[PDB]
Amino acid sequence: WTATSGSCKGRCFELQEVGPPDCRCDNLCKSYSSCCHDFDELCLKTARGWECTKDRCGEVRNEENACHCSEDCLSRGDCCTNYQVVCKGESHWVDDDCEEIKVPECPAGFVRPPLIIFSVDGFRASYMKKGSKVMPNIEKLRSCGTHAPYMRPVYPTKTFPNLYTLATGLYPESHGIVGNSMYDPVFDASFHLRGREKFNHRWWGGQPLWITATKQGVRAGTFFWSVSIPHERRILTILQWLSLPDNERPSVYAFYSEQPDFSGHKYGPFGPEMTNPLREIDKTVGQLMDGLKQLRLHRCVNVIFVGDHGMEDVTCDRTEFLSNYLTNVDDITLVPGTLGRIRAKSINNSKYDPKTIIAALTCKKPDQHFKPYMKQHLPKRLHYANNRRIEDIHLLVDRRWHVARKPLDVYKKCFFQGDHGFDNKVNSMQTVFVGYGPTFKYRTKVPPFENIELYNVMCDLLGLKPAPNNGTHGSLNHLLRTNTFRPTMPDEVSRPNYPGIMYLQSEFDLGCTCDDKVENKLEELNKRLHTKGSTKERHLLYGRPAVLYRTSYDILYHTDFESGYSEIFLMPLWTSYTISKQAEVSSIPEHLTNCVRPDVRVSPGFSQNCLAYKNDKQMSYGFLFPPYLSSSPEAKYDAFLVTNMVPMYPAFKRVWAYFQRVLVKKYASERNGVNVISGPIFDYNYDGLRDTEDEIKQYVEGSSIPVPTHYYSIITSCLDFTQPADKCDGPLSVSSFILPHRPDNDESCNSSEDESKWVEELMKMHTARVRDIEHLTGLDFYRKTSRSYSEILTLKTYLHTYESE
Ligand SMILES: *[C@@H]1O[C@H](CO)[C@@H](O[C@@H]2O[C@H](CO)[C@@H](O[C@@H]3O[C@H](CO[C@H]4O[C@H](CO)[C@@H](O)[C@H](O[C@H]5O[C@H](CO)[C@@H](O)[C@H](O)[C@@H]5O[C@H]5O[C@H](CO)[C@@H](O)[C@H](O)[C@@H]5O)[C@@H]4O)[C@@H](O)[C@H](O[C@H]4O[C@H](CO)[C@@H](O)[C@H](O)[C@@H]4O[C@H]4O[C@H](CO)[C@@H](O)[C@H](O)[C@@H]4O)[C@@H]3O)[C@H](O)[C@H]2NC(C)=O)[C@H](O)[C@H]1NC(C)=O
Ligand SMILES: CCCOc1ncc(-c2ccc(C(=O)NC)cc2[N+](=O)[O-])cc1C
Ligand SMILES: [Ca+2]
Ligand SMILES: [Ca+2]
Ligand SMILES: [Cl-]
Ligand SMILES: [K+]
Ligand code: NA
Ligand SMILES: [Zn+2]
Repeated sequence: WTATSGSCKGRCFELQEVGPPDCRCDNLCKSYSSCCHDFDELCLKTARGWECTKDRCGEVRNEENACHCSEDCLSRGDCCTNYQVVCKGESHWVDDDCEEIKVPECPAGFVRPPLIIFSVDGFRASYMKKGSKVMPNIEKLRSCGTHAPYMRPVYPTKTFPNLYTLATGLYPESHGIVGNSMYDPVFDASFHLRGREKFNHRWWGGQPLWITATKQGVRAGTFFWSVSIPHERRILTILQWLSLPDNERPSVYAFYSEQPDFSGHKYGPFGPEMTNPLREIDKTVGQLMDGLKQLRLHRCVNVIFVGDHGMEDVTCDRTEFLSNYLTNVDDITLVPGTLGRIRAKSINNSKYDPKTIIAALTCKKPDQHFKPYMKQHLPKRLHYANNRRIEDIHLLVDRRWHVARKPLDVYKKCFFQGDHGFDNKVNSMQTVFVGYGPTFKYRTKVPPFENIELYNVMCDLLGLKPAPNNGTHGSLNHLLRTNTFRPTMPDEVSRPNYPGIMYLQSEFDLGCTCDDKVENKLEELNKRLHTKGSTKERHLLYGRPAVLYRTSYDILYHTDFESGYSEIFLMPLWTSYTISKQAEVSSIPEHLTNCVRPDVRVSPGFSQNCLAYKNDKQMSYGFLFPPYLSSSPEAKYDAFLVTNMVPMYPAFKRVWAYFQRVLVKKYASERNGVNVISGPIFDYNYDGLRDTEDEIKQYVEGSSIPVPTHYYSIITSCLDFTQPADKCDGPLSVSSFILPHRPDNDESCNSSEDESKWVEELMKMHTARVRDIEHLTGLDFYRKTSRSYSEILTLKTYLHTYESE
């Protein structure tokens, strides 16, 4: 019930929300059907339009007008945005030459530069170049302020997931808004774009910027606008709030625009009908900037121009139907569109089986335009699994396509020419970032970054302390003139042991053999110094990684490679080696094919054994440092040490062997040498965090050798590839992957072909940030470089996407 009989007289767009059943006048009252009777009349005036004309100049104040051209309007803070241009011979903001803003130039009373977030739905990254002729305001913001070629949204590339990520710094799996449409098994409730349930506070986790600000004593304008409030009214409202007395005036504001997304759904991302929407957005920007300039706030305010996702071409004829794959199509519910989410229609059906559903959706048609996944098998870079609201079965849909249940769902619902929601590495999904103001840099391009990073910066811009989030704080310092947050390296928790020769061959009963029984003063001093660390400067280029948890491990040195060996997991946590441009691939000689050697530095009780692998019919084994790249026939023996061994499914061995034998050498040639750090990952509870011992769901049969869920590699070289990896003087260049450790290659539909036809494709899909690898291993890389910590932070958050230009 709402008792809509109160009034909005002097309450228009009140900042505090009044409690039911009293009537409301907040910018969200229309969406709850709870505005006072006189809201439209008093608060949504439209009389005479949005612009001053020559004849309105110096007029008599008529309170009915939407905005004013009277003499007293500047004091009232309620002029039309063009008042000074029309009536005082001033010029539009866009027509002024841009001058650097070395310091905030604010009116007296301002405790800090305010922040305006200008959000534009569906603003594809390419619109910046492709629409530059029709967006002079936006283009001035971009070229005078700080900008990125594009900003990467989060998956799923939808509105609410992305706007709430901006607001919180969190992955959707952590903030809860994991789609535009959701079911929560625990609440037994559903979340839709239409309706009431989307307003209930239990869906929304984390701590959004407006709450972060309020708790720390910074006042916030209300971020949301009811859909029927015209854009011009939103701008005038923000401008009005900026005129308030120092004690009531907010420090952070938000504007949202439904365009260009609304039009892009109808016309496609580049429909000729798209030029007008891009013009209107620019005009709106102009109005804001002209309004700020009237109030002397245009060299005081920080403006963030930001999109939620891009837009792709999608039509009805490009829809795949699950009814062409499944018989039991009515025992299932599907969340449809640019992503698939399948669950049972009824929990009382005990015959429904996810296993056979996946199988039935796997590589069934030669051109298939979606791929089924158990959520835990989705690429780790998507961070899309650890939430009860994400269904166990997910369909990653090809760019340009749709997935629906039955064909009736499509025609009983062609309407659209555009859509979005695909994998967030897809070019057409990229969106924009521009920052303009005294705290941002002047005329500066920065590299592409991810939207999870903005929350921290917005907090820096406001003098706030961020709530714990998934940004990496300091990784976007290069955006800022000042107010930079100065981060320290996390402290190492566990210090390594450095074991020497402590055990005799005969103490090992591992069930391993090696043909290593063939027999000098010059060359024996040489191997000693290698096992103490004479080549360590060569293979450990950026320091040893720090172990940020409590554990027991050993550093092991060798001619060709260095490792941190875990006595708890019985394998290395990491192995580090450098392959230079000139290095040569060799084979595994016949006599050493099944050779596994005891490591005399590590006790039998902390080693694996061959018998476990013999007795396990499913599991085989592999090596972290590849024997193929041994520097000499003698060094090659080191690669067969039981401490270099890790568990591998024969299906995964095909992947790993091709990566080690072919791809490593390929990258060394292309990149002028590479440093490689490789290791196992354990994430049985799919939270993106390193599992402790008691979380491991699978061991090698009849042993305590734990099975990794993934294998990573970090490949580093010099950004200036004229300098070889091992002698680099400048910035570094990195790419990484987190390969799922799977007993079959069902994910790659071409896996019965030669490895050169599918392997590198799989690796690309599983590309990763070093930071992803850090969360999953509890290690901290790049501890000793000649580079600044902020710059390293940026490097760690880099993602190599393999998307073209
Ligand atoms: C990205 O960044 C985020 C933010 O930093 C990272 O997530 C954090 O990770 C922490 C570790 O996983 C986690 O800490 C836990 O806190 C638990 C209490 O949680 C409440 O309080 C927080 C803080 O205010 C709040 O944010 C939470 O809100 C969640 O839950 C509701 C729904 O229930 C949602 O509204 C909201 O969206 C959010 O959901 C998300 O997070 C939770 C994780 O808590 C997930 O379950 C959801 O799927 C969703 O993703 C909560 O209101 C606390 O209970 C935990 O403590 C247990 O474990 C410790 C280990 O130290 C142990 O000592 C304790 O015994 C305890 O175990 C007991 O309970 C167990 C389970 O019932 C049981 O098995 C045991 O036997 C014990 O009885 C834990 O310390 C922190 O909450 C989240 N924060 C957020 C916002 O998600 C994230 O890791 C980052 N991602 C990456 C990849 O780096
Ligand atoms: C810094 C990000 C601010 O966070 C947000 N900003 C705007 C919205 C929002 C979403 C949809 C619509 C709409 O009209 N859809 C038809 C309107 C608004 N709105 O006006 O607020 C949501 C959020 C979380
Ligand atoms: Ca959107
Ligand atoms: Ca985990
Ligand atoms: Cl969705
Ligand atoms: K085996
Ligand atoms: Na296959
Ligand atoms: Zn949309």
